[PDB]
Amino acid sequence: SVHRNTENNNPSIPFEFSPENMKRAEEVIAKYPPQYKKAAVMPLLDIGQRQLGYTSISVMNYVAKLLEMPPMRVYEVATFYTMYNRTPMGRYHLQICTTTPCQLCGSDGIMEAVQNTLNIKPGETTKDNLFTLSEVECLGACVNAPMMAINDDYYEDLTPEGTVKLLEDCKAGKMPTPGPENHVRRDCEPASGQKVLLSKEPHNVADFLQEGI
Amino acid sequence: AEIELTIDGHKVSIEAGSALIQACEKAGVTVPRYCYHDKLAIAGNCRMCLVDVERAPKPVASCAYPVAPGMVVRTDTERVKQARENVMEMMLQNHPLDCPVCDQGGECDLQDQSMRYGRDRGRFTEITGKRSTEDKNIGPLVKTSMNRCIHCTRCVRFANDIAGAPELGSSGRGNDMQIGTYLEKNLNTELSGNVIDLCPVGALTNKPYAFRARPWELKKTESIDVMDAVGSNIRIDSKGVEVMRVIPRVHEDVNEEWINDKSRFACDGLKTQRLTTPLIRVGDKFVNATWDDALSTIAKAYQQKAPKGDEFKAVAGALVEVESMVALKDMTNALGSENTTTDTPNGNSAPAHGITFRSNYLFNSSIAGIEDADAILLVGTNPRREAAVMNARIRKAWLRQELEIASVGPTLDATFDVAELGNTHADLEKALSGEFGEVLKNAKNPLIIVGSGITDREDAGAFFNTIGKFVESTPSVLNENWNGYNVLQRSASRAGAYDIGFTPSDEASKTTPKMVWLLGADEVAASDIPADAFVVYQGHNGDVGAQFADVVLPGAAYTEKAGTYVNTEGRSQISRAATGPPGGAREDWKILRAVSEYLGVALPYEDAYEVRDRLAEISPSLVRYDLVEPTVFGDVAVQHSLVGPNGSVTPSSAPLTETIENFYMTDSISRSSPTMAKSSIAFNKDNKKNQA
Ligand code: SF4
Ligand code: SF4
Ligand code: FES
Ligand code: FES
Repeated sequence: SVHRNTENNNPSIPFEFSPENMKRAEEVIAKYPPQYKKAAVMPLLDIGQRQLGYTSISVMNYVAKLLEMPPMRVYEVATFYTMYNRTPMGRYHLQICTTTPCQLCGSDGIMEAVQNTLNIKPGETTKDNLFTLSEVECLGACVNAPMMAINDDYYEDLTPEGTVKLLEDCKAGKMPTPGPENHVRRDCEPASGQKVLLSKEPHNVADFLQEGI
Repeated sequence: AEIELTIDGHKVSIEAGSALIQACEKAGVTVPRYCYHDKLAIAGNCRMCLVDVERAPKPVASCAYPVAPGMVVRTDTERVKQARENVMEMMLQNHPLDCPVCDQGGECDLQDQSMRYGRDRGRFTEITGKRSTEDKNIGPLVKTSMNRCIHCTRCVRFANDIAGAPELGSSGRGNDMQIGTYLEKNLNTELSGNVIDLCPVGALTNKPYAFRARPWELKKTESIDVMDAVGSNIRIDSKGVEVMRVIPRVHEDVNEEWINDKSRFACDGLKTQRLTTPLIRVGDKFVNATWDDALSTIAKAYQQKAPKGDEFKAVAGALVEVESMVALKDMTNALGSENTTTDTPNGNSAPAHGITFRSNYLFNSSIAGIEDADAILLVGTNPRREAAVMNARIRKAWLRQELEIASVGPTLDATFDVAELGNTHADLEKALSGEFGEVLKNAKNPLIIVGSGITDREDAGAFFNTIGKFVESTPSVLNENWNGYNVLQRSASRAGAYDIGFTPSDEASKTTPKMVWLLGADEVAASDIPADAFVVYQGHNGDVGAQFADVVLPGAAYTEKAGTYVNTEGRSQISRAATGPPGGAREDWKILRAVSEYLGVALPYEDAYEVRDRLAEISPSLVRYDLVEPTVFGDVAVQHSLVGPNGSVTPSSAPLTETIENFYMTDSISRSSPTMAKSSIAFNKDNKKNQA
């Protein structure tokens, strides 16, 4: 929650934008009123996290110069949020949930299977710059309860025996899942099968009117 | 337009839309708090001003609840009496056990607050314990132990909004919240040290006065700051021999309970390089001597040199007493020579404007009028440097109302938004007729503000003659109830000196003297002094002025004497003496009395009251203390300022360079104090003091 000025993180190390990233940032700033031109400080740094793999200090200085701001506001906003990760991580960011709905369906064995297939602590990263563990709280996918998150794709409904498959799968390079779980249910469907809404067609509101319109 | 309500039976009326905590202050019912402040923005972080409100489901904070009519305010509900103990107990479970090492021992607002309303016990007895926080180096001025911080936000809102250094900030959630740059970079705004009077715990405290004393040992004395044009109303904390620290006592107009940084840490030079005995030159060597022998050498070398007229140079300095300069002027003109000149370069003449018509050398609007200001322009100055209290007023005005500032001359970094115009008096004259002859005619309560550094320039008079025309030309800037011409000084005393009539004549400006009188006045050079001149220094410490001298005279500094000072506003203010003059130093005018006695000069006084009557003779506005009068002579004063230096001054293209070299190195005490040496080195373009 602070910064060390040692190496690869300096105000002096340079950072620029890709021109596609530059044009995208210029697209984002126009979405807001020009009086609050600083109000785009959240997703703009996101673009930095897309360009450089972690939130450096240099990207924050560059955005504060870009938005005509004192740098401490950028410092505050990217400190106050979880996702702007200020340390260099591996290629694959493990975001394994720990919250009780994930836990009651056994997220413990999930994490233990991961860090026994790897050998690292939940703040520690893999020394090959491949996998970076992170425990995280309920990511909104609570119904599909044993889940996790590769960088954007939540992987759901995991058995810990089947999970270490996915772990060494991503370790091989070119093998993630398609994005959903292990091809069971769907996302909202029951574990057995679709009970309600077994109609092939949308019933229309065109007759279902108030009659006073 | 006002609202009357009931706090604990006490009916009280207050202006509408205000905060409830001010109504509690007005009613006399004391409500404790941690993060309310008058001059700051309101955040309800402290949770202390909890109070019972009829038509409220829960007790609410009194700091941010707005005043509504028909209000019944109760403070002694058992729910509220429960709540205050609750919140105190919640606060005291991560604050660390530092009460015998914390600086604010008796002055911990939290602590006295936790005696009335605190719990008996505290059931922190957890095993694995409190949080803990990094050391957080900031600078050589502000001692910092962030472990004792409670995130009361009172630091950061101030340095954000009014001090204008937005480097402070809150970083992290929960107990991972910290205060400050996590670069570990140097903070500096030109009122930097004002946060250590402001953090109510000893998280931020005083670095040179770190552990030297402790606020029940202290003798307090209300007095006046010098080395500052505003003369802020301060309080001296003294153990009884030395001077421990200074804290700004509250005053509405002149400082609004703030103080300059250099005003704060100046006590170091007040105790380390002082003149303690008279030293006579042997020839490349000073030896100390009998206090008779010094003044007898003065009389003897007077009989040797014999300056019969226009050869007795008398120069005073930046932090010198009005009451002492009275004795000076009396001695020089009973001696028979008005070679009576200021320390400033281009001080060897009159300062290119009228010593008459006090408006010519004072601040003609009120400092309170700057809240009502509209659109002003600085010339030849850095008001961030000179009178940083003024800069606080400027930034408060610029945030509050809608304003327009121009800046002509040196390119400064303001806290606010400047608009530069040029670096030439021709560029200035282009700017007056360019667009602001319309704006300042348009503006309702503007002003126009002038630093004293232009007095250094020999082309000052035409520099006056343009601006003296403009005030004459525009009746908006020159109306009855205020006057827009506003000048500042670099000292707390050259305004008082210009009340004295401390100016040489045109005849007195010509002859090289034989007997130079130093009274403070550090910034003379070897060029400003004749070769064989008799150069007796009278001061408090050892500076350049004492280095050239023949005999030095230890006079008391601004602390030890019953001083009298006049700011640029014109407030005559008493400096109550906090201690006696140490060693063999004496008071200044008492020295000048004996120096008169060993000559033929008989000063008609021997006491303080007789000086007060002589000072009433020079000007009765200086015995009528600390009450600002306006000037009924606006137009005649501006016109007489115009007519004098009219035409004869030919303005060159000299660029309007900076008045001072560094802020924290001036006035013989910032050079005396080692804390301002180490302040000076850390404060120029350093990577911790840089922004990007
Ligand atoms: S601020 Fe310091 S002195 Fe005051 S209660 Fe806290 S630790 Fe003790
Ligand atoms: S830095 Fe000091 S004044 Fe500011 S919030 Fe923290 S403890 Fe309070
Ligand atoms: S409950 Fe853990 S992710 Fe939804
Ligand atoms: S000041 Fe009232 S709650 Fe903090």
